[PDB]
Amino acid sequence: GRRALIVLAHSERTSFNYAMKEAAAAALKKKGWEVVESDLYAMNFNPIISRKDITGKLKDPANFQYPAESVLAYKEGHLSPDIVAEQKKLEAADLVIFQFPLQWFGVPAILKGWFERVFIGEFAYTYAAMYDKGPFRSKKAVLSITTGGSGSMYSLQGIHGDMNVILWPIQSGILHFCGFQVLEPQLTYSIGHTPADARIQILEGWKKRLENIWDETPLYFAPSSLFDLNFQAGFLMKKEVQDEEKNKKFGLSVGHHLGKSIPTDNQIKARK
Amino acid sequence: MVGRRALIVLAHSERTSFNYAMKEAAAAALKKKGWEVVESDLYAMNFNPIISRKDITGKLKDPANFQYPAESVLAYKEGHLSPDIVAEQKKLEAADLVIFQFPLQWFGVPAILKGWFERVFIGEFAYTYAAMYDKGPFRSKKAVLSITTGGSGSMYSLQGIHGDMNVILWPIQSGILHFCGFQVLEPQLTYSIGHTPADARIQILEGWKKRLENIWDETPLYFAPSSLFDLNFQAGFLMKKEVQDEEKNKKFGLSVGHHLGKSIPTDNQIKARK
Ligand SMILES: Cc1cc2nc3c(=O)[nH]c(=O)nc-3n(C[C@H](O)[C@H](O)[C@H](O)COP(=O)(O)OP(=O)(O)OC[C@H]3O[C@@H](n4cnc5c(N)ncnc54)[C@H](O)[C@@H]3O)c2cc1C
Ligand SMILES: Cc1cc2nc3c(=O)[nH]c(=O)nc-3n(C[C@H](O)[C@H](O)[C@H](O)COP(=O)(O)OP(=O)(O)OC[C@H]3O[C@@H](n4cnc5c(N)ncnc54)[C@H](O)[C@@H]3O)c2cc1C
Repeated sequence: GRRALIVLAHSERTSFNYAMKEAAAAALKKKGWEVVESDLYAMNFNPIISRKDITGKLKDPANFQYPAESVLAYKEGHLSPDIVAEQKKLEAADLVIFQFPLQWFGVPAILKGWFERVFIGEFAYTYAAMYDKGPFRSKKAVLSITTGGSGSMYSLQGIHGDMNVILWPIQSGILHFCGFQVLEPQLTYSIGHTPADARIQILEGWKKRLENIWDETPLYFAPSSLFDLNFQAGFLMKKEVQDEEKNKKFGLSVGHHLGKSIPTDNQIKARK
Repeated sequence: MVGRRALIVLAHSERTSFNYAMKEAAAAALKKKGWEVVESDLYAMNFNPIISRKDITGKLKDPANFQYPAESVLAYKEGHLSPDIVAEQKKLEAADLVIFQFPLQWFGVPAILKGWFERVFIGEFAYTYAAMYDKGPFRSKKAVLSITTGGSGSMYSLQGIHGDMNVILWPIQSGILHFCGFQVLEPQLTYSIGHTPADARIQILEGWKKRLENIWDETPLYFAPSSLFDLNFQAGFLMKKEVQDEEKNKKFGLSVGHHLGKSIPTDNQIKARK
């Protein structure tokens, strides 16, 4: 009796992105999951943060500050109802799947805005509850991404550079920041040169994976306990941990590379 | 630098914001040195950040299987792009220097600016598969990010909780700007602006204005040149074997994205080297 939310960011029902979403819904239902959807284009979701996101009375309409105002509105219950409806789907969900095409080395604008409007302070993060101590630490998230370019272009030696660096801002900075356990991304390269028969196998592989998704070991991020979590220490790594890491050849993660070598496929493969 | 044109793109809804103050400072300083300055204030324009069919005003090649990249390109060549897009494209064509002023939001650009990239940077106009990176169409132009953050600089140091800022900037500076040919200059990073006392804020504006007086003479950031790579589908756009052999013995990689499994050159995306 577990709940999945699927967030889709593609305008076209004829797209492979849409096929992947449908495959995911079908596979999860068959294993007895409840499945909810946020198909952002079909919903005409508004991706722009603004004053209109607060329906009540602004604390300071002369010097409007979205982070402070949005948080008050969350606590006092005057957030725009489109936001609240999305927040409730998240609260209920155990597993969150994000299905989208890579666009300009990141998430589509409409999905970026969903994060901006929905992941409000106090709901999705606090100063005290970041990263592995975040509110969504009981939940799991996975990115399912399609690219036009081939895998070689995003290898260590490819023209675009390491895919692991491209995913880091999203998987660390958005998902893990709010507490999500992040699973290995589903990467579908060069979808535009892939014939129908192959596409069907890929969907079959996706469906097969989703049968056991909940058992998978997540990606590694540096635990928050390695850091001094307060304003005076500057949220720096503890001195003792610095001393223990001095002599190692590899860094901890893509973002915590510490000037050394980045552990291989830190953002693509779990250590297991 | 007289005779030269700057475009300033702003992504902030509030005229009372420090972001807006930074834009105004930039406009003032550039005009005083005789630049022509054009603005795209995306919130003031109510810019539509969502790609759709309505971006093509003519006839779709294939309405049954709609694919934005193919359709947008045809529309660019045949001249039936939505005119809001074209007006932005014309500002870009004319501009020598592009400044992007925005607050960091979820470790990147605001959605409204992300959409501007998606709607404006159309194939053939801003990139081709033959003209990528340093061979791209905008290779005569310079771009600079000016970013404000809520969190402090320590949080984005090598040992900070959020991790190296260099990694955060890479997808934007390499993947969007340099991909289209821009020479990318050192970013202007303004940390913890909300907890900065007034007198410091004033110095920051003054420093920004002083920098802009000689911005055109600055050395750009280092990205691996395209000439290190076999640019064709059979080679897989991999680095040439000979270049791999020359790099085998070095301790540092080439860039954040081209770290090659080794150490990342210090402040690759924050500081230029000469
Ligand atoms: C603004 C923008 C920026 C971009 N930036 C990048 C970038 O930075 N990097 C990059 O690599 N790419 C980039 N791209 C390319 C983009 O990532 C691809 O267009 C995307 O991955 C394509 O997937 P799709 O779902 O749109 O498939 P489509 O091309 O829309 O569909 C593929 C085919 O699969 C078929 N299909 C659908 N369902 C099934 C099924 N069940 N069985 C069999 N066949 C089926 C469809 O009918 C169609 O023929 C960008 C594109 C845009 C528009
Ligand atoms: C959705 C969202 C996501 C975010 N994600 C992140 C994140 O990932 N990382 C992060 O670090 N931060 C993040 N933030 C915080 C964000 O980066 C800051 O709120 C923003 O950078 C502050 O800039 P501002 O221009 O809005 O500040 P404001 O609060 O508008 O301005 C700061 C101060 O400058 C004063 N000021 C205005 N004009 C002048 C002037 N002319 N001279 C002097 N002082 C002046 C203002 O009155 C105020 O005191 C996020 C915020 C949002 C809304």
